[PDB]
Amino acid sequence: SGALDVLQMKEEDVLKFLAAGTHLGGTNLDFQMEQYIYKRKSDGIYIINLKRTWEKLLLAARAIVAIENPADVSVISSRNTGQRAVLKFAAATGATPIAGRFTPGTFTNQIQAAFREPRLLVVTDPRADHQPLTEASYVNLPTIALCNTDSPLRYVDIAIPCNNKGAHSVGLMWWMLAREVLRMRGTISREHPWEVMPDLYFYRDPEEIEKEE
Amino acid sequence: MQNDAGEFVDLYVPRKCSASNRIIGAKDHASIQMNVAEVDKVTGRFNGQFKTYAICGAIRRMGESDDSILRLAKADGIVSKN
Amino acid sequence: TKKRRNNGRAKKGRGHVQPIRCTNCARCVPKDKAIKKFVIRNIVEAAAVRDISEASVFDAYVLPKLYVKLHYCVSCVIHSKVVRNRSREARKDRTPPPR
Amino acid sequence: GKCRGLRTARKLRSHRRDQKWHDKQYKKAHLGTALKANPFGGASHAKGIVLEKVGVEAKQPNSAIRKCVRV
Amino acid sequence: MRAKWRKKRMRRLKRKRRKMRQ
Amino acid sequence: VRMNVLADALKSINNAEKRGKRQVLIRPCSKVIVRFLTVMMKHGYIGEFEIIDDHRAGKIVVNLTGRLNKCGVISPRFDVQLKDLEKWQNNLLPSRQFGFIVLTTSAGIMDHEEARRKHTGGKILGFFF
Amino acid sequence: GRVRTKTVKKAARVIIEKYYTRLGNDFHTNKRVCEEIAIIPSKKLRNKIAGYVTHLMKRIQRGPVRGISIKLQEEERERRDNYVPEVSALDQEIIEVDPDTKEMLKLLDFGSLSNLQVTQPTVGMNFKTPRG
Amino acid sequence: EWMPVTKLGRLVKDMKIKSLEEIYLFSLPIKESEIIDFFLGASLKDEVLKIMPVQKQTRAGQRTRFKAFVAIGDYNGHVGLGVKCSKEVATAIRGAIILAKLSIVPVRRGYWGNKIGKPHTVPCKVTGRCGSVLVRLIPAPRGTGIVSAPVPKKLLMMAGIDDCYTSARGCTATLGNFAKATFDAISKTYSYLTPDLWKETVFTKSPYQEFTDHLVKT
Amino acid sequence: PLAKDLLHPSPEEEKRKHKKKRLVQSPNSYFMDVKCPGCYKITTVFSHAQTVVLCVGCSTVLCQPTGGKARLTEGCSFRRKQ
RNA sequence: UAAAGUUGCUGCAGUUAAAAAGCUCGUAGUUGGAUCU
RNA sequence: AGAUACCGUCGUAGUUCCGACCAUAAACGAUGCCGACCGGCGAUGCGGCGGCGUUAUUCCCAUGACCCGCCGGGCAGCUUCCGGGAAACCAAAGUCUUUGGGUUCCGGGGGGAGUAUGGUUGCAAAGCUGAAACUUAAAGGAAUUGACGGAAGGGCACCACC
Repeated sequence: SGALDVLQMKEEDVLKFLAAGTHLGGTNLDFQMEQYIYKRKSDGIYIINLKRTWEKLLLAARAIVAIENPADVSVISSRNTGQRAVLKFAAATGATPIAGRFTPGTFTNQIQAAFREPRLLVVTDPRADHQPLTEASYVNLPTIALCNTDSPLRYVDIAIPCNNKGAHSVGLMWWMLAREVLRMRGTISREHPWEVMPDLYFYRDPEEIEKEE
Repeated sequence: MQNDAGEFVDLYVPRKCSASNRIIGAKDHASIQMNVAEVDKVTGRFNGQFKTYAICGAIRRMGESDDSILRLAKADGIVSKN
Repeated sequence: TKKRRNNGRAKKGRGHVQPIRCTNCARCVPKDKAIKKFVIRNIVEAAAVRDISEASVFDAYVLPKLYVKLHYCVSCVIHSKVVRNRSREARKDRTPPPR
Repeated sequence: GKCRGLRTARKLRSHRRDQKWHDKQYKKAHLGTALKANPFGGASHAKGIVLEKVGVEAKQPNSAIRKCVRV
Repeated sequence: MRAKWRKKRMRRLKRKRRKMRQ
Repeated sequence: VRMNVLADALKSINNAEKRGKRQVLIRPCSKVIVRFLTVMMKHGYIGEFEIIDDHRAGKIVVNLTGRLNKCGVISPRFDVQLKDLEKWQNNLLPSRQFGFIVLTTSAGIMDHEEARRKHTGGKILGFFF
Repeated sequence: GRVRTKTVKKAARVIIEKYYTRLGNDFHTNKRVCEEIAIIPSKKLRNKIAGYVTHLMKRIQRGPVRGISIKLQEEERERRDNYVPEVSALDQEIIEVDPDTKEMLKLLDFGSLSNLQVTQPTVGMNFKTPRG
Repeated sequence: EWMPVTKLGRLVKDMKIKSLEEIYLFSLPIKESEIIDFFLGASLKDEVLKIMPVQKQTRAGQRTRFKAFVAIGDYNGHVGLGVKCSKEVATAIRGAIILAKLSIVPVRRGYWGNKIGKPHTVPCKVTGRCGSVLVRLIPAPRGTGIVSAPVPKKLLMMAGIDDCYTSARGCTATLGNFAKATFDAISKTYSYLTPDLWKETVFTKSPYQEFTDHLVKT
Repeated sequence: PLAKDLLHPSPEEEKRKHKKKRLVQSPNSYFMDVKCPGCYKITTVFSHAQTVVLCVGCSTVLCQPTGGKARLTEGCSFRRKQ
């Protein structure tokens, strides 16, 4: 936030985070994720410090904004939980999405069909998205990740401490990232809530898709 | 860098990791140079300025690039104190 | 070259382990290096369950079981196919097969 | 490891002197058995009397008669 | 030849020499 | 048991600097360690350090600035004359452009250039570059 | 064995990737359009590619096909993903929050929020699965 | 004609990257040998260090491939080493030349003593290692020449080192490991942090950031 | 991780360490003033006492030695000093 | 003699290539924590 | 085929104990001891410290059995581009040409050969110490691809079977 009242945390943001359960980590704690937790609960669940989450989200948004060609940022999601969120983020901010399987050699094999050379990489989970993470170490590609308590931080340059297992949490995290990137760029404004709401970024089961119509 | 006559004789001056102050080699393809955008004090928008941080491949490999970039941003006013 | 980190036995932190005789050949093998199976068997085979149950003098006798611990040397355990050779990477897996 | 003390010169020198005897060439040169066993007795050349002409078979991979002389 | 059997052979040779060399 | 506390301190500084750490803890502290550290710091190789005073034998927290390639000890402390200094420099230092050999001389603990300036010899403590 | 080889499958994949709108609904239309815009040497091969075109298009009505990168499929996916209710799932009146996360909020200058509700902590610390 | 496949290649072809040192400064991978052909293609000299036949036994006889070790480099601070294995010797040599061009690294040169004139030797003692072969390079006085074995001498001369002392340990008979170890020792010259490289580094816009819109319109 | 630093508090990371391994070593024990309800005077007892101490005016077992911290009898009110 | 860092003080090795005593104790030898302007 | 062996039936010394001897093992972690430093994680054994809650002492506290942690030694394990190594692999077999913390034993191509001889110890068997002449261009280590296996697991053809 930079100790800026314009960039500080709002009550609506905290309420959304609590409703989505973003503060809820796992029973395991990666030693490089210690500074981002608050305390362990009596049932073993680690609580993620939401102020630190906001700080890291704003730092990631600043890193994304400082790339003039938006298509030079790649947003990855191998898991089905974050594919919809990544597609919506790419549509909103102009980034390039890789939803689904990330074929190896996409960053390293210049002969390949889907070969692309991003300037920044954002992944939904270091564990699930370990392949783009490892490939980023071959082409000088910095990485932004949504990291749970037990996520490994290797090849992750900006880790956003959050629950990345729940569909609500992942969707909301991507939604906040898109909102903050747009706000920092110049599009939209902080004087009014954003028109999009996080439920559009969420992943929904096909049974729920059928039921809700 | 220099000789007795005073001119600079190196081919180039390689960068140093902003966290470890070690030379980043010519073939350190895991090293990154990340620019973090500066934000205008009153409106919170990108003002065209940024602060650069070069992190070597070793630091990224040991998982310490995240904490090092956090430390640099905190010492640079980007990340709020406390 | 060393094939296994534990040398194919569980002897860590002691010098000597008492031997036992293989049930198949009467070979002396250390108790930690011996390959141990604990069989629980119905004393009446599946085909003979009906006949004995019908011929019982009681109602719902629930037939007794048989608890036999077998200790095998490596050669007899390999020939009997209790254990088998594995790939260099699958060797390290100590997880028992599903049952 | 090896000793590194300012007063270990006797230890180092003595250990080197004992360990030099496990050098095959050093032992051959300094034991005196090889010089005794050498028919030339330390000479580069020697004069002799030819006793007979002997034909020596070349070793197995090759095949020839090496024409030698007993002297 | 197995090393221990060669060792046994050498032991037997030494014993025979000790017997013969009175 | 531990001899040569300076060897332990130098190995600790070396191991910490190779891991890219910002500070290193050294225990026990000693006058020779403090003088060697001061020589290292006057040439810009370590940075500031704090002497924690416990009533038995102090500790030192040394701030590391990653300009150090190798700090090492030379055991035993061979007596070094001004003639042998060039041979020791050739053996130990990576270049004639940089790197220092630290000696303890009757004029104090100093690098090899300062020992040549005062025209003195002494005993080699170690080296850093 | 009626497995269709990579020639048939890949040619049909390229055709549906390329001339997705040009296709028909009946197999006999499919073979005619395939023979119009493809150098297929023989009748049997063009029949086989046409048949797999029909089967692939049948697979299209229910979802995407892995090897196909048509723009219309992306448009369909992005329209299907453009669903939003009138009420956000995160818009709820009562949020159950444990005391520890309440203390986290309070140290975060958010202890004055009245949207949360006290959920009592667990009776015990029995969360590990039994060992062995 | 050269049709660049990478962003770096496109930036180089359009005269946006003024030197090869701008690529080395940001440590960008060079995936196109035409970049090196552009920047140094008039002064590079390639030498086939060796052709080595390697045999893989099969159901009937040994399948033989030939591995070309090729050293390349202009004699003014750039050198590369490339190894390529192929069925035919000619294509192995072609691929090895390509790979040596791709692996060209800068060479830092220094002074043994007084700093009059251009640098002539290695800035300091540097050791390189490859598969039990250790090659140590030591600064030497001006006019000494390369005091080394022929294999490291070739690479050191190609790198613009005029005088240097050499030590070698291990199975240097294996020419590939010897060459790779001396190449590693040469490439470690610019990775060594000497006190003249203590000045704080002034960060510059990377080529991808500086000429972004050029690539966007493409 | 940035030892002896006030910016990141570590009372909790220092009293967690081994007593000898702390920055400055300090005992984990204490002396305690004990009142016995039947008695009328202070008794200063070591926390890790190895002696079965009795009241200075009576014959009541104040505490018993254990493997570590001594076990006090019921009703005796004990308060640490300093 | 150098090459031989294949006698290694500089400067070698000792899991599997040659090699750490079966294991402890122990005199000589060697080596020894902080601290005094 | 032969068996002098494997397999079977017997069976002496021995295997057991007491008192003297012997001092050797793939006596192995094929890895000397002491000290410092350099990742992560979950367990486990002992001791201590702290703490919701559950049980037994059929009553207060305490004390046991659990549960959640912390600290110290210990046997280990998993993981890791710490680093090393010829590699196998090793958080030591790391902190090594950027080579020096202290110290003991010990190796120097393969055989001859742990042999001869001398000394010494032992009742003996043998143990410790321990060559040379001579012979030889390799012997050896790790890993790779094949071939083969009286190794295991699969698949296929009515030139296989049912």
